[PDB]
Amino acid sequence: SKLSYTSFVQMVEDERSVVSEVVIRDDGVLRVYTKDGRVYEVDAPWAVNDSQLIEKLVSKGIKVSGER
Amino acid sequence: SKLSYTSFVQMVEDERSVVSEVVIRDDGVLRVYTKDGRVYEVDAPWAVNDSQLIEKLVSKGIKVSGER
Amino acid sequence: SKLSYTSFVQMVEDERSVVSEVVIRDDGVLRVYTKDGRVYEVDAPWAVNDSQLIEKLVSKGIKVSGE
Amino acid sequence: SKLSYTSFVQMVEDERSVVSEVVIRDDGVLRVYTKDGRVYEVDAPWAVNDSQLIEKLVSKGIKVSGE
Amino acid sequence: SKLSYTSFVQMVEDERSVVSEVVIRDDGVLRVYTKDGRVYEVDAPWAVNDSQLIEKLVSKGIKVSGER
Amino acid sequence: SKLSYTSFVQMVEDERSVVSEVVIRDDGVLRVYTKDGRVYEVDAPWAVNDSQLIEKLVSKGIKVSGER
Repeated sequence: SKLSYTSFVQMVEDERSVVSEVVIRDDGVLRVYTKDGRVYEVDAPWAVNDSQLIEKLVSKGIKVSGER
Repeated sequence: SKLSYTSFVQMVEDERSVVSEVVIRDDGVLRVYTKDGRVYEVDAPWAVNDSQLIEKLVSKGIKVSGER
Repeated sequence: SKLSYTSFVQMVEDERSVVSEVVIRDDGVLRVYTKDGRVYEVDAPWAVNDSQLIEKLVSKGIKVSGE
Repeated sequence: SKLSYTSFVQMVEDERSVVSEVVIRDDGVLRVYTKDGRVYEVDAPWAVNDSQLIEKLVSKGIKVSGE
Repeated sequence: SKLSYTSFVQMVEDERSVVSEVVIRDDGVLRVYTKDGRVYEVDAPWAVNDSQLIEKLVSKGIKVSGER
Repeated sequence: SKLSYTSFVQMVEDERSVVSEVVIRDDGVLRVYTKDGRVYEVDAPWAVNDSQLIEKLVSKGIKVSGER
């Protein structure tokens, strides 16, 4: 399902965050997996080198995986 | 309607911001929507790299998405 | 053989880290050697030229090199 | 046998956690069982009645109980 | 060496933080070890149940150990 | 000099705070020092539990220490 960048950040920040995995594709799309078994596509080429976002995901224990 | 990046940035940082949505297109054009039903086009191929900008948008709850 | 960036960072941070050595390839695939003799590949282009990661590895006693 | 609170939390967070079960004693010593058959004691009185820790353990599939 | 609570927090927050270990004693004293091989005593009974401080130390990779 | 906890709290939260140091004694007395060379005693056995207070002090760079 298409998911906006804002809504993606909203999901990450949720105190009961449902985000299990973020796959950072080399084409600038993030595939975002939830603990309830959904997957979303976020078109966000700016995110792929955003170290602040990445270490935030990691610190939350969200699985971060590159893809090519 | 045409809008300079310079003006866009101030529209964003304005506490009374009229901005409701920003689409960052891969051709370097930003489509900027306002609360009052206007849409603007901003030519700014550098905007994908303006981390301060995009985090700022999301922090204010503005809908940000990428397009291609 | 594939290892997530998250699990990589956890392994680096571990109080008893099993990480021996990391090679940061220009293509953004890290090769990660562990003390148990295993080797992993971490797809993480954001890690290339990440000074903070490099300093972290060095500070943990992990051997780090590039190409 | 002694395990730091930091290493305990790392083990709980690990993408491939080896933690099977935690017993939160009233005296603030946690007993931590790992899948490799080891048992650790974590001196952490702050963990008693820590709802956030309890929810975290449960969410990671780790068995948690008190006395 | 005696170390104030403020100075302790100062050491934790240092971007090149020299703190390696904090032992939280049941008597309300923190023993604080540095990477350069010093040890400090911080009289701070309020710290021992401060979950915000504790998870902050843990998130930094500082070794946190209870003592009795 | 005698000082109520009520007044102490406002002295702390004051943006023009005169407070330079606070000693939290285990007998429940706070010794409060000001920039102009005054010292006050505050009877407040609950102060060791006022997390908002102590973090506030440290965030403003006030020297906080425990005594016994």
